[PDB]
Amino acid sequence: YSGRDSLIFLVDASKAMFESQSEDELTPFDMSIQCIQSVYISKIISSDRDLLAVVFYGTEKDKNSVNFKNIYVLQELDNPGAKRILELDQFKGQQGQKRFQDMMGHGSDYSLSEVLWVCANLFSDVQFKMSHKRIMLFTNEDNPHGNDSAKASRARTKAGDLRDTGIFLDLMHLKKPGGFDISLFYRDIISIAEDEDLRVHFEESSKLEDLLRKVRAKETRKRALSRLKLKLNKDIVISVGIYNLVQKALKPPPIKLYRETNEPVKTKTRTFNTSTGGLLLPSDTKRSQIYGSRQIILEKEETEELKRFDDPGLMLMGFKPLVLLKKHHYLRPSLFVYPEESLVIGSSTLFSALLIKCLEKEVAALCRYTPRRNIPPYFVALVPQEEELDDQKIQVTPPGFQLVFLPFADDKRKMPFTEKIMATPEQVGKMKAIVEKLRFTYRSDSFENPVLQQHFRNLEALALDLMEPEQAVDLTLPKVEAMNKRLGSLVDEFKELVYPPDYNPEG
Amino acid sequence: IHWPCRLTIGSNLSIRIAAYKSILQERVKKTWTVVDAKTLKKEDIQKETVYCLNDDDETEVLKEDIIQGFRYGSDIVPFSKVDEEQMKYKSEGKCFSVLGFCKSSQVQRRFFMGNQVLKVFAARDDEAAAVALSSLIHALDDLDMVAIVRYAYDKRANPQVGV
Amino acid sequence: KISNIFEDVEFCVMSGTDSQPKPDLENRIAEFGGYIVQNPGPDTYCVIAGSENIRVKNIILSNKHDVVKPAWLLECFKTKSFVPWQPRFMIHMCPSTKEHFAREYDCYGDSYFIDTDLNQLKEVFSGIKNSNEQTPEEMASLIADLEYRYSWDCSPLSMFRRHTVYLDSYAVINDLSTKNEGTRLAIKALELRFHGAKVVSCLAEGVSHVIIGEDHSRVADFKAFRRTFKRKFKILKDKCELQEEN
DNA sequence: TAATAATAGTTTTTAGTTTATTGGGC
DNA sequence: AGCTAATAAACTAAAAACTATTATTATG
Repeated sequence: YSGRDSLIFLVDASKAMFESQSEDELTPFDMSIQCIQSVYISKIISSDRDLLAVVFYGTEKDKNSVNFKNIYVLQELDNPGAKRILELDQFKGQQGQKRFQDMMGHGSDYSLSEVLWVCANLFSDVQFKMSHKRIMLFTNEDNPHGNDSAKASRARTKAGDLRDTGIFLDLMHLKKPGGFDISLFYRDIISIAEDEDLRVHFEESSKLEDLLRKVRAKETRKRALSRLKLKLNKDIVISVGIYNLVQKALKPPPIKLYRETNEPVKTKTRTFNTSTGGLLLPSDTKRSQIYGSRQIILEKEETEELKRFDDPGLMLMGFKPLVLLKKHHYLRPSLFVYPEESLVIGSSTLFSALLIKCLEKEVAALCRYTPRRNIPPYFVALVPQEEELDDQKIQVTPPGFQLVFLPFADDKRKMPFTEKIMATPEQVGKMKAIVEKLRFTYRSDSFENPVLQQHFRNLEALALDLMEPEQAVDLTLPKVEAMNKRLGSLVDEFKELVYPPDYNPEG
Repeated sequence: IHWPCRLTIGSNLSIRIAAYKSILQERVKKTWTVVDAKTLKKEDIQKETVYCLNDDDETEVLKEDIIQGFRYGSDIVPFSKVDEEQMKYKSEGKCFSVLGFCKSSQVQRRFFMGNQVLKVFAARDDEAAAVALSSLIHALDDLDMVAIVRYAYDKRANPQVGV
Repeated sequence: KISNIFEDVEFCVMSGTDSQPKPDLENRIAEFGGYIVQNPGPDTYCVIAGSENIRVKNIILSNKHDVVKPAWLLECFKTKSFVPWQPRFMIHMCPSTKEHFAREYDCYGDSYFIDTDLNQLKEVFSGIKNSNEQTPEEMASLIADLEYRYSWDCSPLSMFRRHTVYLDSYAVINDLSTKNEGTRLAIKALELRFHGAKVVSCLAEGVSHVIIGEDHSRVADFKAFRRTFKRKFKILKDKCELQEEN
């Protein structure tokens, strides 16, 4: 865990945010609010347990507790909800903006120091462990608070103060026809870990394209599967963390709730004497398995100890070259092992030495693995995956041992096999050409389950109670027309090459 | 048992195929039956589940009187089953198609999902399909490519992808 | 409470999102004692639908309940009593309700035992889309049947659109692909559109009406064509052109 | 006279049960 | 022209991890 995330959005309640160079372009307030909607939807599906708030500045009215003028808070730091989405969308649009300007003011003098006070106080309100005091704001101009030198000085003083307090903030470039005026008033006063300010950005060219994009995932935090241990012989033991860099996600379980109250009704379940109508007890339980006629009775710890073979841990078997593993031999999704000094101190040194040595030897680690108590231990192989970096020196692959599992004899399922049949080499060349026609470079993040996407689409659609639900796009459908036009007549050429001209492959 | 299907390529190629689960995880097929502690019978043993009111009450809620729902951020959306079943993703029945081709080294063993290994041949009594698959095997071996394929067990299963 | 009739009957108040929001409408329903249920049950008589929702779309799909617009319930509350279920708040309904409406009403809002008025007839007519795909001769025949059968021969306007008159509108005969200007043919062509008495501009054996147009020089052509038929052309003695059918 | 040390309180996977499930049959 | 079996999916309980706190003893 080690902290949580929270963002607060700041919108200039002025008239510059309520115009457009051309009607094809929305107002700054318009694309800001729609990007806010997209961000909130993403947070709900991704990390709904975070904190989000909305505050406005420059408006005529105000709502902050300290009651600084022009400082109207809209929403406080809370887990996002569809109600907030509705509150935002009631003013999102070419007329909802007018509704907002009617029921709410816009355009007045203020001090950025005041909004910084308000946001700092809002930070003070939250109490859970917190890690990312990210602040987001939206405008296309900087100099209005540089107009008053005293206002500029106090604003930059408070900005330095909040930077000292660990607060991090980010601004979106908005389309100002005369240029946002980078480097004039903000990047010297705002918090940046890097400098790319080169163009005063007459347009809104910054990272809205990423933010408006909707993501659909869960992004489970880095949680150690176990600090399980490797028993070398009987006493040489090291502490290593267990991880799964891939973990099959699935649709969240439903919650059974009422009809007219919609309340999730608790469901107590028990067992009673059917022959009597009385009541039975968990102690009054006996499991049976009848093979033919004889009935055999087993109990709780009776069924437990049959699963008992050894203590949960890793028991080294030996070493074998990596090549001696058949690729088609697969059991289930692989695991990953990372060292740790939390329990066994110096175990990281041993892990590094083993990784380097076995990488030199090109050998695999054979070991007996017991996940937890009362489980049959299974043999596994630890292939050393070296940490690989990129042009950005980011870990495209972390260091450690990828944990692949070794199937047993029962796993092997033989099938009715046939003889070996060969093919003419010219047909093989035709296949090579046809493959080259439709070849491409695979990338892992280029594909996704459309079924869960459609599930989400429906979920937020009924949440947003529109006329129609959003339609997900299947990225797993082949481009049949594109592939066919890309191949040409080679398809039918090989069809007559191999398949009989009179007999189609269809029966 | 085989999986009698037809691998589809584009809109003009189809090969009758039979898939065998070459690797299957061992698992007992004999469940444990709770019988009485005195009569050693399951006849006097069966569950009693009660949907007693979660609120300040204890009234059981009937099966039809209770529906499902799903957590949505800070709230839970009421949900039926007819709604989802008429707005679920509709898979196109039992099918299996190829999607693309890439180098074998483009993928690693650490991205192998599922719990079974499928060894697939053509359907029985199609020797032309046998020659076609043999040519496919030879060409794939020579080029060292790997075929990206889309799987779908049937209408009621979840379509997915594979290599 | 206000009216016990609205009580004892379950109502699926699920879309009160109208100009009047949901909560105040539900409060008024409670004030009348109307039974409120969030999800549509078998005992629920009808489902309350205001604005449209995807849930409402599924309700349309679920042929189990009757979709009710807020107008009907608002009028019920104003009248303190149930408003008859004529289709103007209706979207989707049970097959039992389908038979009920087919009994108490026709295939439209017209009733079988309640005399029609301006409002219901106008609503029925405006509800149906434009359906002009038949031939103009079919129009003429059907309107003539309506006039003669129903003693409807009281139309103030009848020149040339509707039934049974003849009049030449072209100086050149048997060649109607060209129009002659600088004469009164254009005026007659204009008159042959609006008021109504079927247009005939071709010479055949099926004409028995003797009419002289606005041009007095066409009488020579009329007499030339008179010998071709058995009919004899007679000198002509509202129509505002001084024509006689005899 | 008063600080520290095993402890349960949440998720979170995960590993058995349950079910409605197309094919042949003749 | 009548007949039904593996089965992934769903549904459970169950077990661990990972925080978050505290009944205890020196000790005056």
